[PDB]
Amino acid sequence: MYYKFSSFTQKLAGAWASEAYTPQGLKPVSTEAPPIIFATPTKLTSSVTAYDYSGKN
Amino acid sequence: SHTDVKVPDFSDYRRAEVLDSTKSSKESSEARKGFSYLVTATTTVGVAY
Amino acid sequence: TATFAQALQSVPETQVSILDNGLRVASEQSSHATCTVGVWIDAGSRYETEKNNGAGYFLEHLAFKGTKNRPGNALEKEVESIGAHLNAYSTREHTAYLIKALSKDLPKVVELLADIVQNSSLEDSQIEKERDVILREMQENDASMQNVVFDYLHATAFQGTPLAQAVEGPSENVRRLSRTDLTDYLNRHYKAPRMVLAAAGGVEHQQLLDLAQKHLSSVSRVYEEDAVPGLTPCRFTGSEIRHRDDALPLAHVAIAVEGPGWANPDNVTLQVANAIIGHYDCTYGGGVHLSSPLASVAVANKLCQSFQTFNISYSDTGLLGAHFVCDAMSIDDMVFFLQGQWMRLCTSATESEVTRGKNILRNALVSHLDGTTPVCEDIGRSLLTYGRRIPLAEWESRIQEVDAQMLRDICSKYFYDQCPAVAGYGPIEQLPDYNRIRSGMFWLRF
Amino acid sequence: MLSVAARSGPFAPVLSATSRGVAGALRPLLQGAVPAASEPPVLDVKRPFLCRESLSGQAAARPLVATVGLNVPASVRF
Amino acid sequence: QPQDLEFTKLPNGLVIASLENYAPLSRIGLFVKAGSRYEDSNNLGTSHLLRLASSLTTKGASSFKITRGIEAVGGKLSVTATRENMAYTVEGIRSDIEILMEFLLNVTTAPEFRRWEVAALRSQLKIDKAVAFQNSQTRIIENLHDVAYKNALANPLYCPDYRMGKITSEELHYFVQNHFTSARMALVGLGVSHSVLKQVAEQFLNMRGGLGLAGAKAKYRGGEIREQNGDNLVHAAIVAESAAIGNAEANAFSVLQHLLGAGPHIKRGNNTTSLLSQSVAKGSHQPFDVSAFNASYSDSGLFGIYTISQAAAAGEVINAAYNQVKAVAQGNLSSADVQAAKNKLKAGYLMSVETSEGFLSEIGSQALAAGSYMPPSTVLQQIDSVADADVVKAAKKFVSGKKSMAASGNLGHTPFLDEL
Amino acid sequence: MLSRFLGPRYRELARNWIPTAGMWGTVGAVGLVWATDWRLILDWVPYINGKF
Repeated sequence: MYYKFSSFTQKLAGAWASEAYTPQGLKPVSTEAPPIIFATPTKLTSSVTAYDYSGKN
Repeated sequence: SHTDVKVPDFSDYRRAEVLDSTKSSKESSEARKGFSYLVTATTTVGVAY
Repeated sequence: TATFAQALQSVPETQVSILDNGLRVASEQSSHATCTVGVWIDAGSRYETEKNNGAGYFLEHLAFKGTKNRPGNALEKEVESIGAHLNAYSTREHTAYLIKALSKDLPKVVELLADIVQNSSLEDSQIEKERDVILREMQENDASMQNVVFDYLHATAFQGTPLAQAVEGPSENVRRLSRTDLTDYLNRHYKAPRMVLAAAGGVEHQQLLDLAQKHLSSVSRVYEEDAVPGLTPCRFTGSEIRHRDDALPLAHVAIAVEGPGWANPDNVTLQVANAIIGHYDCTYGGGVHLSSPLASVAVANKLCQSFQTFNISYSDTGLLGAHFVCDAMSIDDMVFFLQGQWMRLCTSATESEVTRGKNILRNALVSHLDGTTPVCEDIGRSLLTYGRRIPLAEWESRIQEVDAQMLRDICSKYFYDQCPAVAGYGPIEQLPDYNRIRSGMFWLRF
Repeated sequence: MLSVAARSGPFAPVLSATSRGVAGALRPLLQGAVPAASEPPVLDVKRPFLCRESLSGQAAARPLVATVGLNVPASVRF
Repeated sequence: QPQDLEFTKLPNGLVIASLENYAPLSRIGLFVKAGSRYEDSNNLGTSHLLRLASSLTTKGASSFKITRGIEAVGGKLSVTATRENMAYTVEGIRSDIEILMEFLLNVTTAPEFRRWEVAALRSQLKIDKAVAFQNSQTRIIENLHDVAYKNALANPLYCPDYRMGKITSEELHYFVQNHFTSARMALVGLGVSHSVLKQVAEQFLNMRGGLGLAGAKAKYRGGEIREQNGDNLVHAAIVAESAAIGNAEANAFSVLQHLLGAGPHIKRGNNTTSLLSQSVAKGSHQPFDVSAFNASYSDSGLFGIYTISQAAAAGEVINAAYNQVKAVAQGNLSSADVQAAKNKLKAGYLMSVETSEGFLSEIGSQALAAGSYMPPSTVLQQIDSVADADVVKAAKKFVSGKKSMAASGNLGHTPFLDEL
Repeated sequence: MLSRFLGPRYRELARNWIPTAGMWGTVGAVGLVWATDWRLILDWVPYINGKF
């Protein structure tokens, strides 16, 4: 009704009563979340062990 | 939703200086474009000769 | 009479006090009969570990659905007993629960906020209902292409880091969302030293400090594992995401580069750069006489429906660029013109454009801070980001230090010869290839 | 409480229209854009009726009947 | 503490008001009683193009000079319009107020109104009407005003599609010379002293002196309008006539709309204290929202209910809301809910005069209507001096009066006015 | 008829474009010296004193 955190400025701007305080739609139910299909999923791994120093014993 | 749209890993394609997702960029970026423009520069020297 | 600097000097100072818990209690007093009192918490979607991605958003949903002290809608009735407005938001880095009210009800509203801080009852039927509501509003937010492009830009600009994930999280995380992980998130991310209680308007700092010592005493003060949660830096990635769907009438394209962050002062200079380019949409009434060259070219050649420029900052990182909606048949040309303007600011920034951008930045900085609510937001985000409320006189002193030489130096530092992040949505066939955009990010004539 | 637009609470920007000739420093919420919509077809102009004799017969007196032919032009009767 | 607001009634009828806020930025606006109330059927859409002609060429300042001069100093020029009055407001740094007032008064007193400029501007007004009709509340309130009034308030905010390409410069000049006269001007300024405003008003705005062309006198006709456009939601607005502005019955109707539900208070709230939301929520199980509409002008007002519901359940929502208002009109209300509605109304007005632009809008409106300023404490005392019998009488006036219903959506299950 | 190009903004633009134009003139001079093998210049460069 008064302010909504938006407009790409990281700030509150002026917004309507139906947009700042009712951000959900008036649809009865949520419809669907369709999946994403792909050729072949890539591998994910990290590497942060590194090594140590060298010397006697 | 559009929040399901997720970029897969490129770790089998990235350079060695940007493999870590924890350290920041913009420290080794100038070295990377220095290497690439050095390759471009020596090619242009050769074709100019 | 008074000048601008004297008028900015006459603005009252924000009083800041501390608690034994670590709470930051800050207040700005004006002569208004209303006030805005809010709680800002340093816990966004950046603090999640990819298995609790929608946790803070779902807490924002359940925060107003009853507590242990006030079970259910009676809490809501209390906010409607005094005619108060109860608002909240969640970002990728901050969470805020704020109430606009009068001043005479200034005690109880603080107590109400304290309830939402630390006694949020999480009933399982409320979990299922808010799960349905979250799915409904994500499928509603899919319609707004601007938010989709914003999330695409964040996903492709910070890949593999906790800054790529959305505030609301994926749908599957909403489906399998339990209560134990919400309790864990509330325990480990709602602690006292990461909280600012900010008040703006007809308030007294001593009364607000007494109310925070009464109600907001002993919030957590304990990490519960002796493990302080921190924020690692997020790697910027020059990349490109293109969502092609030709059935949409218009295309939205955002191009960004890596920003400096919050504490790096050249932000202010970069604001002037945005003030040179500005914003435009079709409802404006300037015609071909607009001061911005991009806006004048877009009006004259009928290129874009709208464009805007953004400088979004997070903890030692950020995005800096432009976002435009236009038809398909102009997209490439718009990109060209936009890139030209950036290189103009890298090469030939003149003094008159710098003075106009400084005036626009002064107007924006003061005109934003009207009313109690944006002042309270400024106080909370200033104590969370900079650690202090930066006064408007210091903003005026920082603006006055900018000439054209340091502006083109900063623009050459951040814009020139850099890899951008491109997010497109719609009929984006004529959106140029990434090699063309990366070539357009520098000039052969310099 | 005067200022009718501010007196009506939720219907403040519905009862009043605000535009600008010079853009502000603050960027407006919901910038908005006209989608490329369709266009009406172009038809040849019809005869005006600026005398009383030409208006004779132009008034409807029967239920309206449409007719679509294949190689006959589509007609309508009043 | 800033200085008090101070007024001056000039001999040409102009009312100037100034408050020295010592603000970093000053906002200065001129309020003119020249809305769409004053258009007859032969000049429809003239106020819309006059609203969009705030940057055309004037004497002493061209379009290039106006745009490049306001845009260089960082300030802005905007114009707002209800159905009864317009407001041209500039704002900017206090070191720029001289050229800002020069630009504002040159725009609002003597526009040249050249032919090629309005020929360029008509496509812009078409685009403006399209953007404004992208939502659903604007079209249904526009049709509600079309059917609620038979004259002088059925003229819309936006130019009709048949008039596009037909407004000439001559009728713009005619509208300006009739309705931009000095007896109906309120020049208000926040952040500027009374000496500067007084000297500019006496030096520049002695061009017109008359009262101007008035005498609209809107009348009520009632009825209904249906817009089958196939949306899955159904919007409905059912109103009736009500008292004008500046009366105790207007305060009674404001207390009545804040009792029945006058907008949300909590983000994604359940609307616990709204009576209409209570009745529909105890009756239905679908997403909806029901609010109370009140638009009280200087001679007449419209009060009613506004529902957005499903297509298959619009009838039960509208019937539940109407039966709730009928229950309120019979006397089924408690004093605690009336006290809560009074507190909500007081807080709503005080939040409405919070920011500088809403405060300046209030200053200009009260300066136009009354010539002076009532302090907000007197307005709160006038709110507090309303009995619940006045609320019952206002609800009884709404129920027992003829109605105006505007409906949009899939109206197969939407009831007509005879079935309510 | 170039009196349009007299002003402080054009002077600042030209002042910004002096060093880039000077560097491009240096590139053109070095390119014309190298591609023509001018004896007035390569006899002064210490390394290239072998072909003359």
